[PDB]
Amino acid sequence: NAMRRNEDSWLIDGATPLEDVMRALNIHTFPRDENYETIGGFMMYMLRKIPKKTDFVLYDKYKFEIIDTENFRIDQLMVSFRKD
Amino acid sequence: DSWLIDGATPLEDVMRALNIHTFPRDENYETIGGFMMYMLRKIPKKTDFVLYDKYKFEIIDTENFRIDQLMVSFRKD
Ligand SMILES: [Ca+2]
Ligand SMILES: [Mg+2]
Repeated sequence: NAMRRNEDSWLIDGATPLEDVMRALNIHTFPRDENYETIGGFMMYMLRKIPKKTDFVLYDKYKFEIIDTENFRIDQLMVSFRKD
Repeated sequence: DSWLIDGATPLEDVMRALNIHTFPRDENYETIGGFMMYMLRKIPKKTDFVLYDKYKFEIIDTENFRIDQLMVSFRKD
């Protein structure tokens, strides 16, 4: 991708519990089945395809972007407000 | 506050975006990742950082022997 506009964002560990992230972002509508315990797990589901850096999921008010993968998981992601 | 940038971003582009008018160069094409590796001297590891002008440049990821992602923030020293 080209250099991104600097807007408010958070850098988050892919292993952060899903519920913890939803709570902190004030998301009240999300999967409650617990099949994907972590934020990166849920992102991988939503992507369907094999994850790679720069891939992103639009969910609620937000864009969740993979910063890096390691050990076949989303290691770090960035969250910002979505712009669509 | 803090800005996430790709290590492969041309050096001159990042410098100008940050309003840094005085910066190190040689005769080779340079990237922000490249400049940081020059300033670090040591082999790059996540969390390693470079202080230059008003800013801290922190390694967020290394991938393929280069600094892949970095975070820019204001320095505090
Ligand atoms: Ca969080
Ligand atoms: Mg890496």
